[PDB]
Amino acid sequence: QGRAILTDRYINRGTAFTMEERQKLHILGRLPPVVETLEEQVARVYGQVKKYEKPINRYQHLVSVHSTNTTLYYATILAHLEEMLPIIYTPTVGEACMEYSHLFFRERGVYFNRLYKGQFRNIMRDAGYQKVEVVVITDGSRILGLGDLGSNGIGISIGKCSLYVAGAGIDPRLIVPVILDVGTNNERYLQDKDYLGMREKRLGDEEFYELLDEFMEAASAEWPNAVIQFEDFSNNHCFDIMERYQKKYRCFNDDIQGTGAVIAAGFLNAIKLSGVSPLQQRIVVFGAGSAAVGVANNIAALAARMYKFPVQDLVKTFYLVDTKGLVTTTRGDQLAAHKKLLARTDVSAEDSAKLRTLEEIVRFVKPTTLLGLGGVGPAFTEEIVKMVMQNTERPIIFPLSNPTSKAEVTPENAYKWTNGAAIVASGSPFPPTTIGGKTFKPSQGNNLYVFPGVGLGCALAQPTHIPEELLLTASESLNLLTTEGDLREGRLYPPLEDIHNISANVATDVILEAQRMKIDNNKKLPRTRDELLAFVKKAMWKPVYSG
Amino acid sequence: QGRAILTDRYINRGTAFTMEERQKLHILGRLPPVVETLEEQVARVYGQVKKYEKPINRYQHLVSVHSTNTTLYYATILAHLEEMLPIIYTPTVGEACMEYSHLFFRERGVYFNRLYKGQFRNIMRDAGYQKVEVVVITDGSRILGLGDLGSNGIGISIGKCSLYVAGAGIDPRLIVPVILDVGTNNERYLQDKDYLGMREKRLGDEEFYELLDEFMEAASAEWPNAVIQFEDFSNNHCFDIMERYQKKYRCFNDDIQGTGAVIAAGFLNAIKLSGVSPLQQRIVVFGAGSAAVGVANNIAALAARMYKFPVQDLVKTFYLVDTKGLVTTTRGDQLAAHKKLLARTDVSAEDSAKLRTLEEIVRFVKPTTLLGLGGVGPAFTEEIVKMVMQNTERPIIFPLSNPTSKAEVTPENAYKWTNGAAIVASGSPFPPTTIGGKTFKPSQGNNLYVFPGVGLGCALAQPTHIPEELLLTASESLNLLTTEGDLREGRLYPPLEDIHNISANVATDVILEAQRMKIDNNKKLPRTRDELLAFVKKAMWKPVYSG
Repeated sequence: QGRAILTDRYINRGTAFTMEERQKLHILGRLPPVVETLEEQVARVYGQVKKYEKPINRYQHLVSVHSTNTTLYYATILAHLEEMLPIIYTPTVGEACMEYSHLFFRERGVYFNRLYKGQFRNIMRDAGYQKVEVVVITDGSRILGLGDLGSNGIGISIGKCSLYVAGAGIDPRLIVPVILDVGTNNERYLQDKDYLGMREKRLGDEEFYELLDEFMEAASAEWPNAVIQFEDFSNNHCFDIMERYQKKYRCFNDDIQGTGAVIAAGFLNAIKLSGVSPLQQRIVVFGAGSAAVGVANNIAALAARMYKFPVQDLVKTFYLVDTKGLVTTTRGDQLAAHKKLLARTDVSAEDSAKLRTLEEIVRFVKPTTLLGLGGVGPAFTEEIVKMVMQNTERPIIFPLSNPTSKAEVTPENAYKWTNGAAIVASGSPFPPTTIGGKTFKPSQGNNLYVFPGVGLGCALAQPTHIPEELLLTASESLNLLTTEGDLREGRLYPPLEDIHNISANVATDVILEAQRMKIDNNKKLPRTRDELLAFVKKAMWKPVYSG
Repeated sequence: QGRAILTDRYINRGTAFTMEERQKLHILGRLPPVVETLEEQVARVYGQVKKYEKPINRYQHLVSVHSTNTTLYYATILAHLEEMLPIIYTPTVGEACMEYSHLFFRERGVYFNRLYKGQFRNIMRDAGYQKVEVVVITDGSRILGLGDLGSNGIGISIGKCSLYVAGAGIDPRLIVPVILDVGTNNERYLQDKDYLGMREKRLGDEEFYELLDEFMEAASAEWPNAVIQFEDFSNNHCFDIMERYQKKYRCFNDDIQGTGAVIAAGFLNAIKLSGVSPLQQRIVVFGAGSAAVGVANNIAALAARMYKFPVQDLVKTFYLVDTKGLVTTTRGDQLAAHKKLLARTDVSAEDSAKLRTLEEIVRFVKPTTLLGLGGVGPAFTEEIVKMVMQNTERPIIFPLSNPTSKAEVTPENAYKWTNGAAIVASGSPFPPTTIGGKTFKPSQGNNLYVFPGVGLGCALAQPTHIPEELLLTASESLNLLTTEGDLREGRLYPPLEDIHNISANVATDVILEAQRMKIDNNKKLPRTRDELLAFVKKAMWKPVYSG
């Protein structure tokens, strides 16, 4: 009763309490007199957001709404998802962590460090969270290796947890954001009187894994129903973490496994639009890090699953370019393990020595696709795009490096140079480009398409672990959600605004695959697709006033 | 226990919980690992405030601290009071109300309007506030008649309540901010889809008083121990409200009665520094509204109390200037009632017709003091200040009109033109001025010097009403707090940073005057000054971690 209702963010409705409710609940006279519907409150909040000039102030306003009316916050995000995503997550959330970390103090963060060694389970038990479904953990080290946030990485976990709630209807009470503070190499923070985390350089690998092992074991006992999602871990650990834990715990890494699932789905739809079928594609992979090779391998895996081409033939469609040039077995260097499987076997040593610059590699390979995974700026030049037009009527051009500055080509330039023929997926949202009165707009491969549905599917099915089959099934599900209508209009993904339906379908297909593998621990679920889909949709938390 | 402690703004200490406390209270791992003292948290918050460029963003940050750690909020305000005052109150609070009213939604506002006629007492009863001490009420009409805020005036009540807590240690649980929404003449708001108040023009006087009468009667029954303070009411009502209620209820208006008390105290100290004793002063009162004449009458009342000069002789020191010129009985117009008592009787009709412009009025009157209450801009020109220097070695120059744009003269110009001789009180804070290596700084007559102590005194003594004697006693108390040391350094007031000691002394003297008049209802209090002062100081809420 009374102001206790208005100060409980889960049950407060604010001005959406009717006059009769206000009288019954002893809050008449604790609100201004106008009664609003939820939709009206959402419109009002959206204008309160747009009154702020800078993304950080927009973010700060949204935090205040999240603190006072959880339903209204999520309702606003769902009504304006494409516009809100860059504010509530990348890139604004990282700026909030780096310079405005006070914005996170009031949220339900859980903080581990070596001072609490042997107490991790007690800390989790004392949080008293029943039936936790999703745990996002970071060490603030950063996947893209820039701006080590240390303890302030808790804001990344908080923002990513919010995207599970918005995207897949994980109940906001059943998600936990975690920082594993193992120190920071951020020299500003190590000297900052106001930095509140462990004031020391990052722990060595042995001590790192002693603490992360205790975390995983503790979470498996106290939050046994949860999916553990690793977020924004640096490359020295993120791949090794997955090798250490993938079989033993219910866990995944969205940066590695989510990105590859999303990109693979859009890329296969791009091939469909091109008419140049997967075994006729000649794909330049610009960028040869572990992540880039992971994406190429996820594309090959998905095409093998959808079409039953032999995976060895799909691997021969890829031309991998590293900092030295085309990756070949005859180039004369010792290749990193991850580069060997995509290395050309069909290019002579004499040709390899002349295959160093991207322009000459493109002239020689005669690719039909450019995949930009390079992280080095605008490498897909006008001259390079005009060459791809010699090899296909519909060039597939994916500038996926973030931010927009590091991206290989603007979608605007790709469409202009190909006179509208380019099929484009981007890492960031871009405005439409109009050419000759015909409108083009890139398909953004947002990670939101996959991780929420994997979380909702793993929360419902309770699988023993998350093998590669479940991520491949999610990739396929996303691909197949793109309608004949969506494809006729050049879209590579289902629309982001339809994320609840997307997540419910991805989750359904993930659950069916866990059921086929007999790794599902929840025996209440339907085992046929139509009935399961309906069941999954009913399970989702929705940001509407319920009681 | 647990996060329930961290999410209770009255008991949360945040990072000031020791490691042992965190273990005992089940919040280990719900905070980053650094333990801070209160003083360290205050320093950190002050830097988080100064990271923001604009006052509104500074305000927004302070609101978030108020929402999460009440003790830390008030501790920060008390450590940086002079710098924070313009952010947490005038002029920032009015901009927050006018354009950022969402910042107030979560606070403990109480909202009345004609839809709730006959239910006011039930609304107050349902708020369940025990032993309420201070109620600030506004209708959002504005004393200075600009930017009618309507319902959004609740933020003015909220900010003013905060100043009672900071300035006099009114416990933050025992103060209530109230909006009496009687409509708005703000045409933007009447058309604004997002304005949440009564969407109609302001009620006529009869209906206005029917609702405000119900408010006063209801508050007298349900909040019987409270002082009711009227804030930011327009001139068509603010004086009439005091005539209607002053004898029947425990109420005052800070804009009228607080301002006059504060100005009178500083002005009497200015006379002391001048050596030109009160009966030798010749004072130009530039501005002849009801408020300006109220201030002159408060000066005369205070000098009569402190010195036992006959009040009629003190009235003859004032030369009142309205828009027509010098106010005289021989000028030929029918004077407003409030102008008649200060009208010159000693100036001929022929002289009156030549006493229109301030420069010629100053040449004729040969004043020793200029009181700027005009609200019309920089009327105290260089030529006018040089004339005052012909009549006194120490010109008293009080540019009190707000904002700094409407002010009669900059303190910098006053000190430069008088070569450091001017004795200056201001309506706003100004930086020091250095002349010939000697530093001068105006004394700001902030209303904070008086209303908190009147609230704390009236909360403790529980007087039947607040007669003019209590405000005069508060004015005198403030005057007498200015130390021989403060006066030797040119200060007209005790330092604002010492507001708790100031309020405790003002409250003590107010209580003694209520005891002398036998209007005090609290018989527990001491009746001698030393013992009462000690008792009052112990009663004050202080922003330190207590338990």
